[PDB]
Amino acid sequence: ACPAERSGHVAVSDGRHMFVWGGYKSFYLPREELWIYNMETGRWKKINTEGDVPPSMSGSCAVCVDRVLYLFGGHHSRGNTNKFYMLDSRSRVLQWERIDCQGIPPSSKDKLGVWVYKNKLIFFGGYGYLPKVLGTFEFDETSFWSHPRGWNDHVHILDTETFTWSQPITTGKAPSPRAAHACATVGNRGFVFGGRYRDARMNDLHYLNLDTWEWNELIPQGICPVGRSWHSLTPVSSDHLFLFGGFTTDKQPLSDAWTYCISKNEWIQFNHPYTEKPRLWHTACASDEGEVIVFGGCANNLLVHHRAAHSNEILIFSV
Amino acid sequence: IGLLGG
Repeated sequence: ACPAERSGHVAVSDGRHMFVWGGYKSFYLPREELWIYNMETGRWKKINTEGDVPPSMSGSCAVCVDRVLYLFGGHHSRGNTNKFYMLDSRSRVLQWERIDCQGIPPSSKDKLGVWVYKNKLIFFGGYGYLPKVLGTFEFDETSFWSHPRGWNDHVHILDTETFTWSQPITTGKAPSPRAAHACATVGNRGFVFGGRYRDARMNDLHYLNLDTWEWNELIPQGICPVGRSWHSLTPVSSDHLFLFGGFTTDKQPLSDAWTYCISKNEWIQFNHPYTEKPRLWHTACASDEGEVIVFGGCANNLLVHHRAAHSNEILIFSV
Repeated sequence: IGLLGG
């Protein structure tokens, strides 16, 4: 009665039930399996899905809007995709639907992030193949040594009213291309923090206004978290973003937790019992009660594949 | 695999 260990999965939530799909361990987890975690009790439940089952992937980007699951991109056995899936989780045994969206989709990619705002799914960044698009792409020279890949700063809207892709004209200093950054939404602000770009794992924090499409760099007073990728960034209030884990430039696995205070524009390191449990490429979801549920991810450097310590642990932070 | 670029 317990999901198998994994990194690079997806977790999304309604604040009470956490849904978990995909990822890989030591290859991929079964595509048709949808593990559900009750946040109040603490038990699991696996359901097989039918329909347009998406392929088994890592680095996919997923959201829950009114108990409907949406999924974009990721990396499967044959590379990155820009396929978009939804899955109504209110219904019968659940069924995936692959939406053949109108307009020009994002390039195929993984390890990106998304903001939910009104009718809009707004995607940012990623790693995948070369894109006639709005934004900048930046090759990762190590991927030439097949299909070479790289990072982008693309912003993409999927309007769920007509399921049509588009790109907003943004103003301001957009963050550099990046992937394995973390995205968080509060009101009309799409926060992105950290991520890997070229040869760094970064500590910069920006937000995109989802009304005015203005990019703003935030410069907090005092101590900031160390640069990182594969971290999780979670809204826990109208005013606080909860950050945990990740992976540094110098390949350190991270176990530190922080809250970003939006009103104060200040970081606050959060002390917790899980300091021996660093994680990366895990997922985080907020509970309605007031918690952040960390599931899965790896404990050490996942880049050493044959030694990777992938996890099925639930970590619970009282924020 | 999917590890790259993070």
